[PDB]
Parts: sequence; structure tokens; C-alpha cells
Amino acid sequence: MREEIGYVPVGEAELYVEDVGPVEGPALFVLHGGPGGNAYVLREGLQDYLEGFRVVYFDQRGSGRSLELPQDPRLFTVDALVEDTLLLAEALGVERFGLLAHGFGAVVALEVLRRFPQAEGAILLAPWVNFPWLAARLAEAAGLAPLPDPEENLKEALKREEPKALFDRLMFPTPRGRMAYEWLAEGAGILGSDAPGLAFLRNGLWRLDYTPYLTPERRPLYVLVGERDGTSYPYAEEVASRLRAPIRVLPEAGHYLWIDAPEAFEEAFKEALAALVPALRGPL
Repeated sequence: MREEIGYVPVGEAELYVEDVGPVEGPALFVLHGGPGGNAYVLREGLQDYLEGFRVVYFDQRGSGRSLELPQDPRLFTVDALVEDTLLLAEALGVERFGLLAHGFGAVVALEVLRRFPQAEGAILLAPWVNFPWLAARLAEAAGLAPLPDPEENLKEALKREEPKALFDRLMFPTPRGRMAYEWLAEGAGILGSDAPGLAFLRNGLWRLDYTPYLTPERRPLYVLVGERDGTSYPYAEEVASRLRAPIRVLPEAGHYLWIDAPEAFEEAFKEALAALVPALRGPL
């Protein structure tokens, strides 16, 4: 199998890239979440279903295995993440491509679609689009009545419990899914910079509600989410209905929905991939 791993210069940043599969095959770019995450776990979960695609897994600017950026919070914006995706595609000589996104990756994917007709479609896994809503859920998970101010909800939640404890509850319906995730993640031995997350926080990420920018998308778009992903569901219903995208909600699955429900995920993901070519297979 073809696999080309390296650092690809994109102008403001150098990205860790894993360019996998037939070079002339149909291309998909993978947008991980966070912000400040990486594509390691995501690749391990998706790659078995993606043979015969050219899949470009990458870590976003300054994040995960990518090259550390200068101390400058202005480098960390949605626009920069979007533009990086296109610059990466051009560096690799890919003209048209689909998108696979997870969590916060969804906002980046939707902005790539909106701005760039080169993007041919997307599968949004566990999309995050409404951060005030997520902050309300964290505060709720900590036993608090949500306040109107989302950054105050976050601050008050984090006074009661550590972020990892709260996110773990939202993300992982079973201890066994969580432990499988942690063993896999820690096994990668990736030391991700704190800088991307801190900069997005400072730039007002928790005030970002992308909801109003969601409108019906002509291109093929699918939403897959875990019923028990407290970071995405049930808000993902709003995402799907505004985009007029099919949604599949997997029972008993959290944020890493392919870990919690491998069989149900395989079925839903294969359906989503097939739907990316409606000229051949037809619509939904």
C-alpha cells in the first residue's frame, strides 16, 4: 500500500501529513477535532473502510505531530485551518477532494465546503458547531444550572471538576471504550503543543456558535453521531436538519463511535461513503 509520510510546508506552518492509498484514487482529507488534537486515533478507526481512496491524514498547524508554531495567537483561527487544507491539497497536487471530519473538524470542513468548490462532499462525525451549547453541557455534567455566558459556564464547571473528567463522561458511555481510547492514544506517544488550544480559547472559541451559517448543501453531506456522545448529540440533529443531510445516530456510542459500536459504525460509514457519489449510486 502506498504511504508517504512527511512534513509539508504550507506557508505559515509545516504539517505532519500521512498521504495514504493510490495516488490517482479519489481523494479525502481528514480533519481532526480539538482544536489542538491530532489524526492518530482517527486514522486507526477509519482506515479499514478507506482502501481505494487516497486519504490525507494530517495534524493541523502547530498541533500534535506538526511543527511547533511561534508564540502568536493570531495564527490560530478557523480561517487559517480552512486555508491550510486547500494549501495542503495544492502542495500534494490534488484538485478535487471530499472531507472526513470529527468534532471541531466539522466547522473547518463546513467552511472549506462553503468557500471552496474543489471540496466535493463531506462526512461529519460527531460534529461540534455550537460551543455555547457544549459549555452548557459541561456545566450540566458538573451539576450546575447553565448560565447565559458560555465562558462562565466553562469556568464554573472547571472549578468543580477537571476538564478530562467532564469530557470523559460526555464522550465515553463505557469505561471499556474510554480505556481502549486511552491505551491507543497514549501508545502513539504524541506530545501535542498546548498552544493551539490556548490560542483558540483566548480568541473566543467558546463563544462560537456556527449554527446560523448552516444552510442546505447541494453537495453530498452525511452526519454520523453516537446517541451517547454528550459533546455532539442531540445538537447534531440541528446540524443535519439545517444542512438537509441524512443523519445516522448509533445506539450506545459516544464520541469515538467506531470504538463503542464497531459493527453499527461500519454499516453507517460505508453507507455515507457510497453516498458521496450520487451520480453513480443515487441520492438520499
